[PDB]
Amino acid sequence: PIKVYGQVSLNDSHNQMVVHWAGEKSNVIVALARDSLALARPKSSDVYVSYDYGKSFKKISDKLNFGLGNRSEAVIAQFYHSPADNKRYIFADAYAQYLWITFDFCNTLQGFSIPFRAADLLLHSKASNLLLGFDRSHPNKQLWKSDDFGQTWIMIQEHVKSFSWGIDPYDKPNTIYIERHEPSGYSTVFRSTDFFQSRENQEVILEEVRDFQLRDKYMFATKVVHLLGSEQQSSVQLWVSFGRKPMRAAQFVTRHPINEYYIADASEDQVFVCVSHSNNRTNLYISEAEGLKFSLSLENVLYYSPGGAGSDTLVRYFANEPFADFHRVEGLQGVYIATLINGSMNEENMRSVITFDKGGTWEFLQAPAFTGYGEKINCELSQGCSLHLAQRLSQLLNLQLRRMPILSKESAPGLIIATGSVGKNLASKTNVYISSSAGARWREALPGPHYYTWGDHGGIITAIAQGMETNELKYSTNEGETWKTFIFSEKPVFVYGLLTEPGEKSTVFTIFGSNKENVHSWLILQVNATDALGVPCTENDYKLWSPSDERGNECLLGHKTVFKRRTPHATCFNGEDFDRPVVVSNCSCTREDYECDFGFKMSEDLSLEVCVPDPEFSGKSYSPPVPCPVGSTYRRTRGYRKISGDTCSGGDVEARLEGELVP
Amino acid sequence: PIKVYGQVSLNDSHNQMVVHWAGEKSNVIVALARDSLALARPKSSDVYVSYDYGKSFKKISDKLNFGLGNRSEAVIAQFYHSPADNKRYIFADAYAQYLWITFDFCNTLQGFSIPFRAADLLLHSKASNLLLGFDRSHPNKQLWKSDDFGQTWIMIQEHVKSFSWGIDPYDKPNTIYIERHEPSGYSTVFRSTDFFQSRENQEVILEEVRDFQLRDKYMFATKVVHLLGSEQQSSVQLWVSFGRKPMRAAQFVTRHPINEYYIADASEDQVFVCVSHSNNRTNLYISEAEGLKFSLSLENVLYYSPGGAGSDTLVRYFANEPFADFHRVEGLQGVYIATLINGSMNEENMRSVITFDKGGTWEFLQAPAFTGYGEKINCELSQGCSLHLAQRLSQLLNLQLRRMPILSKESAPGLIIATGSVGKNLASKTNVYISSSAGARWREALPGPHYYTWGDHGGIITAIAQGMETNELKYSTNEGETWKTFIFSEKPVFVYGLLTEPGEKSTVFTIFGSNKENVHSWLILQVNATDALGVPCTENDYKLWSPSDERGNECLLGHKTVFKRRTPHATCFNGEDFDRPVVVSNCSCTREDYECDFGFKMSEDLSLEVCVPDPEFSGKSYSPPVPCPVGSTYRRTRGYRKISGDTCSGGDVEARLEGELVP
Repeated sequence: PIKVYGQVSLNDSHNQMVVHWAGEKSNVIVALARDSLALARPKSSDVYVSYDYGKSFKKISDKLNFGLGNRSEAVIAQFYHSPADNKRYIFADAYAQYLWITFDFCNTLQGFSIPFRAADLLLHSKASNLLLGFDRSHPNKQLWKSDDFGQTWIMIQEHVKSFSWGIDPYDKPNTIYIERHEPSGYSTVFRSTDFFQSRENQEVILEEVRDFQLRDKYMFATKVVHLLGSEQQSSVQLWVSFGRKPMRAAQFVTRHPINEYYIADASEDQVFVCVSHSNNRTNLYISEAEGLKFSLSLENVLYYSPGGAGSDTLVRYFANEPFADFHRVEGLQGVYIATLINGSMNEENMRSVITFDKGGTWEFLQAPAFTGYGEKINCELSQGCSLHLAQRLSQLLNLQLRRMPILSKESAPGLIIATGSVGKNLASKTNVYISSSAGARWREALPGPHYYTWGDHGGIITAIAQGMETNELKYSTNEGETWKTFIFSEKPVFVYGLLTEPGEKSTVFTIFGSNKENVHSWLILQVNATDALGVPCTENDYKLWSPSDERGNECLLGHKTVFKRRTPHATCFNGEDFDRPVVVSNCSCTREDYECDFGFKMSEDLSLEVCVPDPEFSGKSYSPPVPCPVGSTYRRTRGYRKISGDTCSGGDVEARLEGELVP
Repeated sequence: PIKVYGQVSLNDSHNQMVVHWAGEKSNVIVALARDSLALARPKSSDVYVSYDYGKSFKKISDKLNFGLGNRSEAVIAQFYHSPADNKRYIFADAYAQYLWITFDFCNTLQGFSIPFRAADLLLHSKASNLLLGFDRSHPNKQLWKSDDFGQTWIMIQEHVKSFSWGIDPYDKPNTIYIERHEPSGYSTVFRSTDFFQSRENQEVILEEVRDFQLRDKYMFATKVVHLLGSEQQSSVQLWVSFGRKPMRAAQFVTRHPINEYYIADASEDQVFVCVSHSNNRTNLYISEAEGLKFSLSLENVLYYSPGGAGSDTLVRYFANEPFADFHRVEGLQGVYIATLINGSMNEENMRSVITFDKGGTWEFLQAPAFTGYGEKINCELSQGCSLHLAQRLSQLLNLQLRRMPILSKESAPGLIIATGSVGKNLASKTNVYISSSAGARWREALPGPHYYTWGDHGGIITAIAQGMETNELKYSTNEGETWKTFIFSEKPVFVYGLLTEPGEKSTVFTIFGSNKENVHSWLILQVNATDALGVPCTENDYKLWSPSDERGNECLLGHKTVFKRRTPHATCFNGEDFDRPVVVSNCSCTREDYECDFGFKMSEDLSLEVCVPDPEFSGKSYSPPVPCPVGSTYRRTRGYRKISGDTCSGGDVEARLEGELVP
């Protein structure tokens, strides 16, 4: 049912491999087995390329030469891939000021040379020609702007600590935000659309900022205040804006002065800020579309903050290690898996929680109320053993490739393959707890830590056991109900990662493992699994889901959504191409069905959706409780009225917002 | 996957085995491997039994002995199983007057002795005790009745040509019919509710009669009219009854005189005679629920008449070889697969046809189009295509090429597995053509003649290959779209039959092999296939299916029926209990059903299309020459009435427009 069609052997001994899958309709894989980690300067590096979907790999490091007159063998630190063009690549060097380059899938490499050392290059996301370049090691920090993709570099600014491009909608192209060093260690943010050449096309946003950040629609800055300016207590303030309007302030009224701010997730026209290090009590805070109406949402939360350069408050994080255990279920608006804490730096207490409506009600994770292979183990005690999922912090112990994180992708909605344990904490002796209903109902798929992933839009899950030599591939199509097994080799071989092409559609799985001998000998196996799914799907294999709730019904938030997802047991190719919420369900008895009360005029602005009486009434519509609409403990709205036949039930929008009983 | 859990070896050499599967919750199987058949002189016989569904078989012929003082070895010709108690069995002997009985799954066998030779027995169907007997070899044609299940026999009648019991309704219990002999060869018929003991409880149904037959509600008799009574050739006439009313006549008025009549189906208050055999033809004829308005429905059907005793017209036949090629799709009311022929014999003209409404239309069977045996795109025949199916002729027996009949069962409706393709003249030479839509849409599942069957309500099909020795089990779950393969042995073995428990719900399959072809060495395998279906099914995996005709306007016959059956691609246990069409939808007795009758016509304004009486009749429509006298509860109509043989139960338009029994 499952066949292997590629077994490559690489005679290298490097301890790290970065793999890039090039394009959609092209079959090109570029691997770079570099050395050590992001700790010191490498000693060797190799580059392999494949033009038939990883079937065979050919070393291509021989082309990367310093040209005639130099026999030195170069070492490549990183390679960059142009977002707006999959045919263009860039290879840097970690010892000499020199950049390689190609224009057609790494087939032909040129030998261009550059000023400065290639540390960070921010390739433009819509124009392949335009690049930036930075050199952090320089004592006089500089910034360079290339337009020929590597030939000319030019100087555009000096003494720069951070920089970023501009996201398409709310600013003009060629816009570059920049931060600037100051004598007293501070900063200042500048915006321009002409590459810093004229003062007529340069604007200043905010000064003396301690840390700056740009995320889609929002704009965040943190700055120090009095006891540095006038008196009292230095309590860092967070200034947020929206639509690239001038930077307003934010009110966080609490007894304990704040000293830290961490943006967790801030693009739903919403935001979840982990705001504290005050007396070691980090409380999650949510606001709404205004931008500054921040209110408490969850006491504690395990927040990790070593600090910065001695005064840095707001923290920027890469993909290697997060500073906060907080996971948004990707592809869905509202589900969020936090983890509470009561210790200081320990690891045992990891009580997890979950919501389903934008962090309004923080529940506890459910349990399977069953067990694989057939059992009846469980518990509840309303305090006893709720599922406790494994986030990414504390590294557990110095183990090898362990603690796979909560897996969730936009391609297959409502499917969450996590690793956890049932009890009062996380401990050890973990398990894999698949869920196919956006985390509302769990399962007990596989006993023991595994290497899980999925292909074909979550159509076929797969998993390999970690810890010991193994050759068993446990592929499934039931979404964890029944697991088959396939043998991909003849002799057991350590596996250091099960990977597939980013995104989906790709049934072909890739295994990175080192056969039995001096590590390593990076092997690469390509396990096709197309034949295990059967045949084209058909209109009665699909159906319609809509985020299924915990408390109960998928009923809430303001509108609704409805995806077409294949039915659990079916066994048919979801296709390799498609999907959609063809309707957004503009409302089910809600925002977009509401009104006022007739005669009462509506507002001119289209973003309000609110109803007014009429200024021509000279304010005579405010009367004592003589008439019907007011009197005693009367019920208050904003003009809204529920039209007959609108039988809805449950939802954060209607709750705590409409029809308040006030005397 | 699959699991074999039985490899029983039987050290016999007999050439036939008649297996009986006992009970529902009992795991008893009783084999009677016997010799020859169609020889009337058995030489040896053996018996077997298995109380563990077939794990092992214990020979039990040693307990069948003639008692002490007799060393003669008994040979068993047949065994009978009472259809009102699965614990009671009867054996018999073909050389000596002797019977063997039991009362608990063949565990304890008695040795009761009887008069006469146990040729034929007719065990009752609602009372285990009461039982009949017969001995055709006896010159006097003598008849015996037992009411102790083997002990007492007494005398009820003599000179008995044929006999039959009475079906549960339309006549009282123990209401035996009888068809005796005459000095001048005719039969007559007598009905008795008191076992031929008193002349006051004996009734004469009809005199003379060349042949008599009883089928549920109907009752057919073929009478030769006067030998030399009037100056014309004597023509055989058919007399039909209904509700056991006195025998009326029937008119098949045609130019050509008839000479025989063969009932083909009469179990759906309709009859498909196969008459004429009118000197050179056959011509299925159809009638209504009344039974005296027979009308031509298809011509030259293929009907085989080997003859009888020299003057007999109707001969009762066993399941070995039937008289006509005509197959009702079991479980569905309306679908019938005939087979027409132009002139002699021998697969030269075998154009199959099909009907979807009680012998109303006759199509030619649609070809698969995508001839997917080589996974090709070969678009079969054009300008009028035809798929030809095997039938009950199959060039006699003992030949291997079409030695499998059209398979349809009541358990899984709309699933047909037939064998054919070569048909008329064009060479395709046998295949397997599965259909899952009541024969409207065909498929081309497997290439080459096979040994097909299904289990779990049609959930899992399976097939062995006939011909050379093989050990490949090609099971399937998506109704023949994709076939797997399992190996049930280590060396190829010749298989003579792939069998399963009569009915369905049994995933366990049985194979009857004989290892090496050195005489017979009967082998019995037991291939459990429960694990190939995965897990319990669920409400998502069903639908509502109704018989889909070729044109697609599936609303026929004035009423509907919907079955809740699993979807093709789904892979889950189809359950084991309760498939049922809970609703017989009458739709809404519409306008297609109705129409103007004789003497009725359109009104001045079409509009409602009311059937107004024709004024041209001059007011003679109220004449006493009508079959409906006035008085009592009279039939009142406004111009519409329901056509006989149709039953509309549902619809507001139907009410108060058709004939009503007004008191």
